[PDB]
Amino acid sequence: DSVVDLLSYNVQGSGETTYDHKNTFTLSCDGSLRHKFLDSNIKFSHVEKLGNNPVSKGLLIFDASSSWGPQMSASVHLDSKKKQHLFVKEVKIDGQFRVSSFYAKGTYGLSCQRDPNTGRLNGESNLRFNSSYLQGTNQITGRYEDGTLSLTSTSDLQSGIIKNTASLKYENYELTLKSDTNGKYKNFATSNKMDMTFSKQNALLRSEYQADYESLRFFSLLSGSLNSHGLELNADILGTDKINSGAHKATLRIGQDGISTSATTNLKCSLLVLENELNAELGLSGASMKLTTNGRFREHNAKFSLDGKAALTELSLGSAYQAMILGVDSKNIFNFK
Repeated sequence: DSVVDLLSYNVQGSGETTYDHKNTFTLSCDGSLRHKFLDSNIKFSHVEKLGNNPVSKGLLIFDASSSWGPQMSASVHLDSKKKQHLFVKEVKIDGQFRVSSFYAKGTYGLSCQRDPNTGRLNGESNLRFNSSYLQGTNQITGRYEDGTLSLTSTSDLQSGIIKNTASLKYENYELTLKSDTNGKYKNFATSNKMDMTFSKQNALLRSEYQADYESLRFFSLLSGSLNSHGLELNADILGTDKINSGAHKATLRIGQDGISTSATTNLKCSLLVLENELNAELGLSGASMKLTTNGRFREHNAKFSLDGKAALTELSLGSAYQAMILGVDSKNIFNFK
């Protein structure tokens, strides 16, 4: 208490906390701060029925008011009760925020219904957010039924410029996930759809995606299946445009019989075409390698390929190439064992 305003204020708060031996509990926390630039109102009530009827009530009362524009407030309403034997819970949370003109509001709503006799639960979630330059909203539905879960997610991002949806299912001790995301920005028609699967031993990988930018339709395919007996993976990716087309495929098998790799790259550019084939098998009969490459431009042809076998009994590598480039006869052979 002083003649000067800024030197005068109020600061106080009661943090009451008491448990009733009756198996009932109550928590009270009051916050009130009085100052010449800001005015804070804080009050939170928390009470728990620790005897019978396991009810839980939680309420927050908060309001702070700066005397120089900014105004803030948030409310929390926690409601959980055992309706006879149906456990009913509902939560309402809302945080509201402005400064002078900037806006920021996020409202959330959660609903949960459970039947423990049947081991079944119904979870429903609502999310919405708004601001001066940002819009956010998402919904989640969770269905659990006595060991069986069915969860689904739908997300809208910045007014839906990007759309994402995730589907998950876990039944019979085997997991399956599906996940999709798609772009709606500028010239990008990007769309990725991802699914994952799981068995007692096997996990399966399928991944698709298309970029589809301007005139370029680029595609990537990945297929990965695994087991106790090594991996089998194929990566297949295509980049095709108005004229040019990047086409390469790679196949890799990890088997107890040995390793078989097959990476192939074919490129065509108007009057130029390129073809590339490597073929290596790392088996038990000596490593086998086979190569092929014939780059074709206009009429001119270059024809190359190489055979190769490396066995303990014998090593065989025979190289050959021929071409008529600029009409110049050209041929080389290298055979040696």
